[PDB]
This record gives sequence, C-alpha cells and structure tokens, in this order.
Amino acid sequence: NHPMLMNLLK
Amino acid sequence: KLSEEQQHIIAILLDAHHKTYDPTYADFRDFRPPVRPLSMLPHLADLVSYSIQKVIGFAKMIPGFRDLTSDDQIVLLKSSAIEVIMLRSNQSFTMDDMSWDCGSQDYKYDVTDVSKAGHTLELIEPLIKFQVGLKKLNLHEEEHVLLMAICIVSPDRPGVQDAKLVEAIQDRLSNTLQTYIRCRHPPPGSHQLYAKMIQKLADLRSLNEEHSKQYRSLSFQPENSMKLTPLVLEVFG
Ligand SMILES: C=C1[C@H](O)CC(=C/C=C2\CCC[C@]3(C)[C@@H]([C@H](C)CCC(O)(CC)CC)CC[C@@H]23)C[C@H]1O
Repeated sequence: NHPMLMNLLK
Repeated sequence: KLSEEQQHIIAILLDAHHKTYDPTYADFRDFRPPVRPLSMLPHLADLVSYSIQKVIGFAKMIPGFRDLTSDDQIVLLKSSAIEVIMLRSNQSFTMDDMSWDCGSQDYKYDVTDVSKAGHTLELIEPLIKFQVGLKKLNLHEEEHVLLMAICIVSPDRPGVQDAKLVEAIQDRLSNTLQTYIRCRHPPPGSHQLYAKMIQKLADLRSLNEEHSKQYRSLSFQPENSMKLTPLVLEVFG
C-alpha cells in the first residue's frame, strides 16, 4: 500500500 | 535524422523538467533548517521528500508512462526515485569544491553535510565520483532529461509486471537518445557518449543498493525515522 505515492501519480 | 516523434519526445521531456526543477531553489526556505551528530537529517530528509514529489511530477509526463498500470508506475518510481534524485542533483553539483550548490551558503551541501545526515564514505565517496564523472560528460540538457526518463522506465526493476510494455516505452526513449547524440552532439564530446551514459545507469544501481543498506540502518532506529517525512518513509520503506 502506497497511498501518498498513488495520490501524487493521479 | 531525428523524426518528428523524437523531436516531440525531447520537447515534452525538456518542458517536464523545466516545470519540476526550479534552478533558483526558492522552495528550500520551506524545509526544516540546515544545522552544521545527525544534525542535517531534518533538512536533507525534507529536501529528498520535496525531490521525490518533483521526480513523480516529471515521471507522469514521460511519453508512454501513463499507459502503465497504476501498480507498475508505483514499482518504477519506488525503485528509481533515489537514482533520479542523484541524477537531477548533478545540476547543482559543482566540481569547484565537490559540493551541491543550491543558491546560498545555507543551501550548499558537502561531504560533511551528507555524513551529518547519517551516511558513511562507503556511499558518499562513490556518490561524488559519480557526480564528477557525470559532470564530465557535459551533457546537453536534452540528454540529461532523456537519461532520467530512461532511468525511471527500466523493465528490470523487481516487481515489474508488464516488462514487455516498460521495455517498449524505454526503447523509444533509448532510440531518441541514440539518435539525438548522432544528430546533434558534435565529436569529440559524442565519442561513445551513449555507452558512457548507460554506464552511469549501472553506477546508479550500485549507488541505490548502498543507499538502501545505509537507509535501512539509519531508519531502523525509530528516533531517526521519526525525523524523516511520511513520503520518504512510504517511498524508501
Ligand atoms: C533540487 C535538487 C538540487 O539539485 C539539490 C539536490 C541534492 C541531492 C543530494 C546532495 C546532498 C545529499 C543527498 C540528499 C543524498 C543523501 C544520500 C540522501 C540522504 C537520506 O538517505 C535521504 C532519505 C537521509 C537524509 C541523496 C541526494 C543527495 C536534490 C535535487 O533534487
């Protein structure tokens, strides 16, 4: 799980 | 001859880098301040965290990158972030005194500063050698941006699923690069320049591995990992 990286990648 | 497609690729990557690398370093005033035995850890953690955000913003713009699953995007960025941070940092690095010079004395980083972030010469010495050998290539900004994009889209990162797709994206970048050098980089600077640049990608794998070892060792102590950022913890582990 990588919520913050996922969010930055749109 | 660079095709229309290849010129497009370069324009896109130049722009993407311009929109993600402020050569005035103005945002550095937002970081926890430098103090000069892990006294540079808060500042440098903030710098790396910001740099991870900028690297992601560049990656999203690499032609073909968005066509990857959201999962493959993640694996590629997690494994390359430290390497693209080391590559893009070559723009502030100066051989004058072997330091990263980001606009001012407070924001000028030397070997002592990195060691005050918790790292040893096992990392720092090959890192400076890399930066020196990279600066000595005197790359065109076009080459610099293609190398970062080729670094991110590497089909052999572990955990990659659709390797054939990552390979196809990377090849189109590699070909652009090989063609750029041939068409636009005059001899003697061009002599084996592609082979040399690919050698810098291998040097980065070795830098990534030693960075990982020291980072695990640094971050295992909960008192150091407390000084990192949520994004650094998420991306580096
Ligand atoms: C905007 C940028 C400027 O060119 C300045 C940059 C410099 C990058 C550097 C020079 C100082 C030491 C740094 C942060 C290296 C060290 C080993 C990271 C340290 C660390 O492991 C990061 C979690 C612990 C603080 C990686 C890249 C190096 C990043 C680059 O993104």
